[PDB]
Amino acid sequence: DSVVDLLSYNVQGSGETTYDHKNTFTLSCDGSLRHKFLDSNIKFSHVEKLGNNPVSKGLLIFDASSSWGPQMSASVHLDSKKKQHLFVKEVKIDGQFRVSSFYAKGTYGLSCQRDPNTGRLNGESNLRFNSSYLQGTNQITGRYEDGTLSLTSTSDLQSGIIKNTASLKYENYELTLKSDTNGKYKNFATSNKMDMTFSKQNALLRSEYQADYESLRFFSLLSGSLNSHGLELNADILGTDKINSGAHKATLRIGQDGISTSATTNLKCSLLVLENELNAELGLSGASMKLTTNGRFREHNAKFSLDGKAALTELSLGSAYQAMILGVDSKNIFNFK
Repeated sequence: DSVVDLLSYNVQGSGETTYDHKNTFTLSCDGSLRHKFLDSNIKFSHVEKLGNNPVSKGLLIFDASSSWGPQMSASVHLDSKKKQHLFVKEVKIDGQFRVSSFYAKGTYGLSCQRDPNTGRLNGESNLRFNSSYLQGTNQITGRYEDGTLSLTSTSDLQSGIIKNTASLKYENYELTLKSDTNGKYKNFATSNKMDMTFSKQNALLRSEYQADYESLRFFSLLSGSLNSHGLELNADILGTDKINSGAHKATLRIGQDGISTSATTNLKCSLLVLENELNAELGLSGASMKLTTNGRFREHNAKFSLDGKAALTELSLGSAYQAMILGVDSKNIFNFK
């Protein structure tokens, strides 16, 4: 208490906390701060029925008011009760925020219904957010039924410029996930759809995606299946445009019989075409390698390929190439064992 305003204020708060031996509990926390630039109102009530009827009530009362524009407030309403034997819970949370003109509001709503006799639960979630330059909203539905879960997610991002949806299912001790995301920005028609699967031993990988930018339709395919007996993976990716087309495929098998790799790259550019084939098998009969490459431009042809076998009994590598480039006869052979 002083003649000067800024030197005068109020600061106080009661943090009451008491448990009733009756198996009932109550928590009270009051916050009130009085100052010449800001005015804070804080009050939170928390009470728990620790005897019978396991009810839980939680309420927050908060309001702070700066005397120089900014105004803030948030409310929390926690409601959980055992309706006879149906456990009913509902939560309402809302945080509201402005400064002078900037806006920021996020409202959330959660609903949960459970039947423990049947081991079944119904979870429903609502999310919405708004601001001066940002819009956010998402919904989640969770269905659990006595060991069986069915969860689904739908997300809208910045007014839906990007759309994402995730589907998950876990039944019979085997997991399956599906996940999709798609772009709606500028010239990008990007769309990725991802699914994952799981068995007692096997996990399966399928991944698709298309970029589809301007005139370029680029595609990537990945297929990965695994087991106790090594991996089998194929990566297949295509980049095709108005004229040019990047086409390469790679196949890799990890088997107890040995390793078989097959990476192939074919490129065509108007009057130029390129073809590339490597073929290596790392088996038990000596490593086998086979190569092929014939780059074709206009009429001119270059024809190359190489055979190769490396066995303990014998090593065989025979190289050959021929071409008529600029009409110049050209041929080389290298055979040696």
